[PDB]
Amino acid sequence: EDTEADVPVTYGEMVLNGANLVTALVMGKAVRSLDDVGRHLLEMQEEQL
Amino acid sequence: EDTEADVPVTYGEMVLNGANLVTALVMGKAVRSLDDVGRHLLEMQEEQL
Amino acid sequence: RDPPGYRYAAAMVPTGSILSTIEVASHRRLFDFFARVRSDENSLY
Repeated sequence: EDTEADVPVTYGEMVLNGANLVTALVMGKAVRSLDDVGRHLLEMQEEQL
Repeated sequence: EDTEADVPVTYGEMVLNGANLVTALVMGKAVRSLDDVGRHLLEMQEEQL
Repeated sequence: RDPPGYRYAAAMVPTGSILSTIEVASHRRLFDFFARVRSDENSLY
């Protein structure tokens, strides 16, 4: 049904830059994106469901 | 020597509100003052002894 | 065995949805920490 396909180019990248680093050293663990999970555990604590 | 001292009045505090709180919920460990250690693990890391 | 239970605070904010739905317990051995709950449970909190 078709010949030429469209394909994404780049890989993804997970770097520890930011507060997610400190926990790797100090806390001894890491979370994939903690710059978000860390965020939405604040707003959720306020707004709604 | 003397009958009247000079005494502090208020106690201290340690509260989890902050970036410390996330790690208490997600990572599961809470350092006393993280927002400082977390800082000083950057400037130290990028400069000197 | 070291099967640490998953982290509910993180899973409260998922990265992406699953798609297919199946009885999961049918095949367990793919997983490590596996838990069933009836409608609610005390340890979740």
